[PDB]
This record gives sequence, C-alpha cells and structure tokens, in this order.
Amino acid sequence: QAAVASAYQRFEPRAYLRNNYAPPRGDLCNPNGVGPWKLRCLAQTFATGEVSGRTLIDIGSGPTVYQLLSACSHFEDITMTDFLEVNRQELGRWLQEEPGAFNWSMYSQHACLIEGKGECWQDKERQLRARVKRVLPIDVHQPQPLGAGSPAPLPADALVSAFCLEAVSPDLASFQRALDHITTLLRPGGHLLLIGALEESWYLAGEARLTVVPVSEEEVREALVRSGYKVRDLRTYIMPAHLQTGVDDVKGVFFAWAQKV
Ligand SMILES: C[S@@+](CC[C@H](N)C(=O)[O-])C[C@H]1O[C@@H](n2cnc3c(N)ncnc32)[C@H](O)[C@@H]1O
Ligand SMILES: O=[N+]([O-])c1ccc2c(c1)CN[C@@H](CO)C2
Ligand SMILES: O=[N+]([O-])c1ccc2c(c1)CN[C@@H](CO)C2
Repeated sequence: QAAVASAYQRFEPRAYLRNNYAPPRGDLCNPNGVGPWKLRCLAQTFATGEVSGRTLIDIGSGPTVYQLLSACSHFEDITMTDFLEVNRQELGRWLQEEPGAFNWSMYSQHACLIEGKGECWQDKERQLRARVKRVLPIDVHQPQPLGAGSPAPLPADALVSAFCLEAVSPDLASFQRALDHITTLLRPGGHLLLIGALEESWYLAGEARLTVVPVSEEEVREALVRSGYKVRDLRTYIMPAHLQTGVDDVKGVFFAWAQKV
C-alpha cells in the first residue's frame, strides 16, 4: 500500500468531481444514466425502511455527499470520513456552505424526486448538513480503520461506502482485508450499503493517476459472504459507451446491500 497512499498525494478534488459528477456522468435528466441508477439504489433500499438506526459512518467519502442524500433521513448521527485532508476540506467547504462549494443540487433534486415525499431539495441538503457531525481521517488498511480515540460512535448501526475499497487496494486479498477492517465498525445485524467500480484498473484525478484493483460482481459477492455478511441485494450497472470517457476504464458499477450476521 506504499505506492497507493503515495499516488493519492497528487489527487485533486475539483478534477475528480468534474470527471465523475459533472456532465455527462453528472447529468441526471437521462433515467439510464449512472447517477439516477445509484440514487435509485440507495433510495429503494432505504425505502424498505428495513435499514435504520442512530449512528452511521460513511467510509471513504472523498469530496462527494450524493451517497448520503437518501440515508441522511434515517440516521441522526452521521460520520463522514476520508484519507486526505484535501477531501475533508472540500467536504467541509460544502457542509459549512463556504465559497467554492461544489454544486450537488442536481443530485439533491433527483433524490427528492425519487423518494417521492414532496420534499424540496434545499430542505434535504439542510437535513444532511445537520446530521453530519464530524469529518474524520481513516485508513481502511489499518486493523482498526478509525484509529483508537475516534469521536465516532462505535459500533455504528450502518455503514455506507462508495468507490473506496477497490480504489485503494492493490489486489483482491488487500481488498478482502480492507472489507473486514471496516466490518469491525459495524454491529452484527447492522447494514452495509456498498457501491464500487467493476473491472476498473485505473482512473485520473487532475495530476493524479490511481491504480484500481479490477473486481467482478461475483468476486464482490464472494468477498461479502467470506466476510460475515448475508447478501440482501447485489446490482450491476453496465457502463454505456457514451459514459466511457477518458477519465478511466471502468466497465460497470455495482451496488450491494449486505447485512452483518
Ligand atoms: C475514487 S474515491 C471515492 C469518492 C466518493 N466516495 C464517490 O462516491 O465518488 C476513493 C477515496 O478513498 C480515499 N482513500 C485513499 N487512501 C485511502 C485509505 N488508505 N483508506 C481509506 N480511504 C482512502 C481517497 O482519498 C478518495 O477520497
Ligand atoms: O460512473 N460514475 O458516476 C462514477 C463515479 C465515480 C467513480 C467512477 C464512476 C469510476 N471510478 C471510481 C474510482 O475508482 C469513481
Ligand atoms: O432479496 N432479493 O430480492 C435479492 C435479489 C437479488 C439478489 C439477492 C437478493 C442476493 N444475492 C444476489 C447475488 O448477486 C442477488
């Protein structure tokens, strides 16, 4: 992981956001787009109402919040995390509504649209901003991901992770441990909403050029099982030609709803 942590030193938030959350990938008007698909996944899952609790931790958040727009309405205590201060500064820049904050409103609007509870998007961002108490550092490679004195309520009633594990591990085995490490932050019976890349080996972020470990849905399933989870749901989005730009070589996106037994 020496090489890994060494590559993310050049990782630029603004470029990453521009590469994955601005058009075309950041267009939500097209129903078949990858953004609507992800929001539908989270919305639908929480819509079952069978994923609930007090505290929630977002593993490997980076500069994005979209992954919590639906969840933020089922957990009062939300803990966001990331390995780079640079990302925690960008996140903060959005949370404290500072200047130069990324514009996630398209994603907020689409979440309100999908949930169908007549909620305006300003009110949703408001609620999300309120339930996010802290933004802490994390290293999914450490046996104890958050360290020791962490202000984060452990265990957590639920964990949310999108595009992290596979993007920070050099091999399957490394990805397999990384999963276990965060699985220690969840109480049994708890839930895991995991989103990740499929068969991707690299992606860019400004000056950074990161190496990803190419995982398949079958391997993701097998690792969840081989980690103490029951697969409640496992979905695959096959990346469409028009969303295959020069920013990476991702072939698809997966969503898994896993419960720690
Ligand atoms: C491709 S991004 C995912 C961003 C966001 N969660 C999303 O949905 O687009 C991977 C993130 O993992 C972070 N990261 C790097 N090394 C890490 C490590 N050792 N443990 C945990 N996260 C790490 C990076 O800083 C980056 O924000
Ligand atoms: O299609 N997308 O909306 C989307 C969003 C984020 C990311 C990807 C694709 C692929 N690369 C990952 C990092 O491994 C980050
Ligand atoms: O409860 N479900 O409706 C449901 C639907 C699909 C799947 C599961 C459960 C669990 N196994 C995965 C493997 O990819 C597929």
